[PDB]
Amino acid sequence: DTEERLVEHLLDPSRYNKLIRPATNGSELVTVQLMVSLAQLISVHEREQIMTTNVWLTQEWEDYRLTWKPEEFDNMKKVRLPSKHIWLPDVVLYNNADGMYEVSFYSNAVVSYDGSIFWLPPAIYKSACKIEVKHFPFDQQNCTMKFRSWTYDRTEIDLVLKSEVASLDDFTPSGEWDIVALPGRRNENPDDSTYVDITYDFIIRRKPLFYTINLIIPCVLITSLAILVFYLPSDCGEKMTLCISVLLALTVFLLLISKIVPPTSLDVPLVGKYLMFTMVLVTFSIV
Amino acid sequence: DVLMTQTPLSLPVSLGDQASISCRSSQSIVHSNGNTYLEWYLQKPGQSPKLLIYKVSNRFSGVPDRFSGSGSGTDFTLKISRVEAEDLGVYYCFQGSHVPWTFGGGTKLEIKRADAAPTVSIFPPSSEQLTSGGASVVCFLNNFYPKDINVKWKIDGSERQNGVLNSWTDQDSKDSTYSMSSTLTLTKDEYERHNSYTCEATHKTSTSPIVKSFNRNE
Amino acid sequence: VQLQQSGAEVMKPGASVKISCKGTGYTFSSYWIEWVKQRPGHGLERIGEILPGSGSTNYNEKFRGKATFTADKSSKTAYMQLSSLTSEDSAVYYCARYLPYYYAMDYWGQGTSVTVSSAKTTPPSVYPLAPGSAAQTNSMVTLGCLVKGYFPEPVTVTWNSGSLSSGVHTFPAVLQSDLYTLSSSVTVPSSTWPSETVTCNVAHPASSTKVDKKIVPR
Amino acid sequence: VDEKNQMMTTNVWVKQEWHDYKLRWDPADYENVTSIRIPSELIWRPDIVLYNNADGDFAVTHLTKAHLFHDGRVQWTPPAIYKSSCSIDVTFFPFDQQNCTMKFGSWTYDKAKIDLVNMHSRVDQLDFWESGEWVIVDAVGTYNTRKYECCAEIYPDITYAFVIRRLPLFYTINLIIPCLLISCLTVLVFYLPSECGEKITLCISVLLSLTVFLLLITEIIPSTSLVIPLIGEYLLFTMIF
Amino acid sequence: ETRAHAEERLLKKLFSGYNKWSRPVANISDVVLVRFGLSIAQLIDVDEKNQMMTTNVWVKQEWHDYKLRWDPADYENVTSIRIPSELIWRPDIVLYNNADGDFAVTHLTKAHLFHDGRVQWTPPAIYKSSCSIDVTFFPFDQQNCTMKFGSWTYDKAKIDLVNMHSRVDQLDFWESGEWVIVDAVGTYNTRKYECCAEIYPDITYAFVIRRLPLFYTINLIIPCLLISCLTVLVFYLPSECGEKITLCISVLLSLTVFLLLITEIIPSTSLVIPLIGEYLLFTMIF
Ligand SMILES: *[C@@H]1O[C@H](CO)[C@@H](O[C@@H]2O[C@H](CO)[C@@H](O[C@@H]3O[C@H](CO)[C@@H](O)[C@H](O)[C@@H]3O)[C@H](O)[C@H]2NC(C)=O)[C@H](O)[C@H]1NC(C)=O
Ligand SMILES: *[C@@H]1O[C@H](CO)[C@@H](O)[C@H](O)[C@H]1NC(C)=O
Ligand SMILES: *[C@@H]1O[C@H](CO)[C@@H](O)[C@H](O)[C@H]1NC(C)=O
Ligand SMILES: CN1CCC[C@H]1c1cccnc1
Ligand SMILES: CN1CCC[C@H]1c1cccnc1
Ligand code: NA
Repeated sequence: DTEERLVEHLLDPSRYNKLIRPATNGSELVTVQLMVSLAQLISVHEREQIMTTNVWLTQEWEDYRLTWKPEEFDNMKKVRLPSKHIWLPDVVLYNNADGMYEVSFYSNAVVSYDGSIFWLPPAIYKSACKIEVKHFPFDQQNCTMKFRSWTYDRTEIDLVLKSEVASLDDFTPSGEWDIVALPGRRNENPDDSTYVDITYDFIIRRKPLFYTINLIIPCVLITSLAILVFYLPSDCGEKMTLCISVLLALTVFLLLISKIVPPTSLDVPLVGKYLMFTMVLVTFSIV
Repeated sequence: DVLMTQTPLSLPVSLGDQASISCRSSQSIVHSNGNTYLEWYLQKPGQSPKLLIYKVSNRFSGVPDRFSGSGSGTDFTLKISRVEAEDLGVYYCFQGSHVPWTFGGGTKLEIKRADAAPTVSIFPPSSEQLTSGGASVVCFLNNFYPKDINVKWKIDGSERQNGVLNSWTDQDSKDSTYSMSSTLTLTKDEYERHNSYTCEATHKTSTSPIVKSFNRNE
Repeated sequence: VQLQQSGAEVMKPGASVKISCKGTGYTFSSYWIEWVKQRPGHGLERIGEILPGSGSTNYNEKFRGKATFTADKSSKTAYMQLSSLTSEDSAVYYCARYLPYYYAMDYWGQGTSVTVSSAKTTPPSVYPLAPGSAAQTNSMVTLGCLVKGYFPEPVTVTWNSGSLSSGVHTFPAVLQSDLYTLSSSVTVPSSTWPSETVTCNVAHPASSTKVDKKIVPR
Repeated sequence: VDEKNQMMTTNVWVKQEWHDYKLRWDPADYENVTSIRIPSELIWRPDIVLYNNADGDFAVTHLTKAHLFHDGRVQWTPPAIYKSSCSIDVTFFPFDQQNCTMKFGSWTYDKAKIDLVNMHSRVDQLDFWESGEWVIVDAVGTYNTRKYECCAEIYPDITYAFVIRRLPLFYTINLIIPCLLISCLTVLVFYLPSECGEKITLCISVLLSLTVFLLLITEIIPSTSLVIPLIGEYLLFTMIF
Repeated sequence: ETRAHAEERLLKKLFSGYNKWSRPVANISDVVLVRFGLSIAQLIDVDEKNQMMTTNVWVKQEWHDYKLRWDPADYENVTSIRIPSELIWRPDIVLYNNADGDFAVTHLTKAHLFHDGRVQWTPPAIYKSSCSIDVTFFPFDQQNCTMKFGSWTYDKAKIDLVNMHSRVDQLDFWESGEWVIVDAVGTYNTRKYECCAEIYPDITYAFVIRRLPLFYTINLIIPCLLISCLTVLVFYLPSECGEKITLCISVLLSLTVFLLLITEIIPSTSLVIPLIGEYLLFTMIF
């Protein structure tokens, strides 16, 4: 019962407004503490440079017009509220692809009698990160993800990290990929004096055995046939079939390995480079 | 594994002197990003290691400015401006390029001053040990410098090496000297058959070996 | 932040030992925890690191199949199962926090001493060290208080409540056959020894042994 | 069940039953009415979210109507299309058993306010549709409680484990039997005499055919480097030989 | 006395009897100005097969009205306030070159108002334009893509577009790795359609870009250029071995496979023929 009267007292459209953000004493900044929590890295479509993650981002901020006297209301401490009605500092990716920006669920938020708000909606994010594919597959991937309020500059809000590292209490082993460290850092452009943002860096490592067994063994296996054709005697008349077949197989593997690598013309994969070299060698062999 | 070589093993330098230590890698430890991730560690005797330099081109937040480190793509050098009494200990290298990570070999570092005259004293067994039936001759060598010294045991003019226990401590702080004890443990039945037991010490500060002998039957 | 470890541990060779690492004051399940092995002789070598969030583990190529880590997320504790143990691994083990490619190694543990030897319990010993019979009386004289056959470490061998503290010498422990043997020495003027009553005291907390024995001349 | 992405796309009816003291009335006063059907948007609705989502909906988004009885009871039955992510264990391909989990729970309430009590120990299958590829061995429900770093209280959850099997006829008639058949030619080359002079052609043909079958099977298995598929092991073994 | 109370009172005052669909102008005869600009977040994709450029674009629109003005000294020195754009008028700027995509921005972010009556709005958007892909110098190609923004139901007699920057800003560019922007030019134009007697303004943005050749030059053209060096090689091989027809068939089928392969990647356009395609067909004939 008293919960309903509490909600009607707090959520009065005539008394409480949503479009204006709280501030006192000459437009003081409202500190917004956000920290990320990685659920499970679900996929890395390396061909499209898209990383799909499940994220729980927690956000805390102080708000003064929402307070109430806890003594009168049966000594209640915390109350649940909908997100669509109380104001909320927008925090969304920038390097996000797919058009999707905001969170998916719009959860309920916890409100204490002091006025602090602690809110965490879960979401799925599709970030865009460049693939430094040189040591395929024995490599590392450096994916960046940025948070920032697209609507407010550093004049009403100010983002502050809670902890230096992303939390992994609700993590599951991603299977193929294995994480190393999840650093986070607050950037600050002094030239703009308005630009703020939080950047989390994900350094990811690939467990190599799958690709190894699937591609490296057949590749070196068939390319061991390079210097093999010449020990064959010419009188039998069979060099042509073997050599042309080897060249064809190498072309096939080249096309495949070019299909799996993202078309990043910034650099050439090492495996592809070696395979092109041995292709030139085997055509010199055929001539 | 990228093995690491530290040079030298021990570099005794006096208070206020500048000391340089080199730390070389078996391979190149520069990461593809363009930054070489190496760590310097300081351990004090009886305590856990401390930090002075991370990301060599940078410095730790909490360490004074007297420390400095730099180096090329492979050769690395840790430099100290003025040695204080606090910087006593052993240094270490830690590379952060390839998996797995590895440490160095350990670089010993203490203070250096003039030589010293070794004070040698030999102790025969006591009455309580003779009551038990043992024979332990302890030969103390205190307040000497440097560590270049050798202890030789003679029994009736015969060199003895079995039963010799040689221990030595680190450089003391208030006097900057070394100490070394040599214990020879024998049975009481063997103490009553021999005549002369001799502890001899050969040190650079003495042209003649310091001889300390005692006779059983006198 | 703060780190905790287990207490002292002893066990017969061939068995297994599990040591614990407690962490608080930070996000325990967010970054790596690596351990450092330090033999009492020299050097620093690693044993491996784990990520308390996942089961991502790695080991140094020298200690494969020797140790097996285990982490817990609910209770902020990291464990390590130890394989068939030999008397060559009796050393001191550490623990520390680490994060690759960025700021790292800013705190440590307090140190875990593990000792492995075939022994159960031996009380510490009394055996004074009397001067030689044939010796020239000088201005000063060194003293001796020998202790044999005790286990395990540590022991506290001091003089009379610290009355004679200047010039003492406490050596590290060295095996003879299976136990430990130490001695203490100090230089005193010869004009006071035949007059002042001096007695070395031995304190062993692990056995609750408080024994002193007055040293008298011959 | 897309194993290359490790994503299970399922169609589920959710049945939620509860009651409160506010929506009660007296049937003897309103011409003997017992139940009425109203859009769930207007009444309270407990949030039930699944934690194992991957490119899908967190909350059920169709907002169907709900039944109210006279005593205050309320019944709700929305349909949903879920996309979960389960670790596909491909070792006995294709003769495989898959164990995939789905974790449902409340979001902004502890056990001290909302408690989840599973009506049935098993999942209903009365309106199930036979896929033709997958048969359900069993669907077990389990009640658990956990605790997250956010909060002090404990939080309830329900974990459903689907253990299912793959009907092997399609794969065992199209994929494993052709490669097992062409594997009967790796030794046949040695019995062929040299003077005819076509042995190298047989070797090349066999090797490239095995390479093609391996490059084709590397698509349907996941990119999971925890274990190796048995068929991949067999094919690579035959390629080495 | 807090800032929130003053801003709430101001928002209540200036939204009393304001209509949205009323075109806010001092007089009916007077026109409005819409300062216009773009920024590129990232070049998402250029599908030359389907002839579609998908881009991520921040749209900057600047104008002003007379009804949404106030005084800063009456509300504790407030000058800028942010409000949802759905509650105010908004000149519908649409692109005419769409292909199965959003005609207008769909996020409808918030916008800034100043005390003088100035208003600024900056929504993100994902656009899918259509390019006249000219593939002759493949892969060493330059692409000239066009996008065409403008009002929809407003003539030049009421709204007059004015470009802010002659070039497209690139401060928040993301290096795609496949395409580098050579330059981007804006042009103001006016057309006269058949519906109406009035003239309609428009802004044409032309992107001239190049393809990074390093990738395709090491995976598509080097193998075919290599295997093309065998069609003349079969003649020198003597007849008595008996495998020349094998080499010829191998060469011809491999060239056919490479030709069929490249016809996937280049657009199915009949205006011009790819140079590589012509060379490969020439080699097949010979
Ligand atoms: C993954 O990519 C990110 C972004 O490129 C890398 O962050 C960059 O790291 C470098 C080197 O640490 C930073 O340079 C440093 O900048 C500070 C501040 O100006 C300066 O004091 C240092 O001397 C150094 O120049 C650079 O700022 C940073 N980029 C940012 C924060 O935007 C990160 O290193 C990459 N991860 C790996 C493993 O390489
Ligand atoms: C499936 O996994 C669940 C959760 O771990 C487990 O409890 C259950 O035993 C598994 N099913 C089978 C048949 O092993
Ligand atoms: C691109 O096309 C536009 C519109 O016709 C034209 O004006 C411009 O000159 C072209 N760009 C180049 C580099 O030719
Ligand atoms: C209990 N929920 C499960 C994960 C997050 C946590 C939570 C805590 C407070 C408010 N909402 C959600
Ligand atoms: C002037 N607009 C530009 C193209 C179509 C034309 C139009 C015609 C009728 C109604 N609205 C717009
Ligand atoms: Na053929």
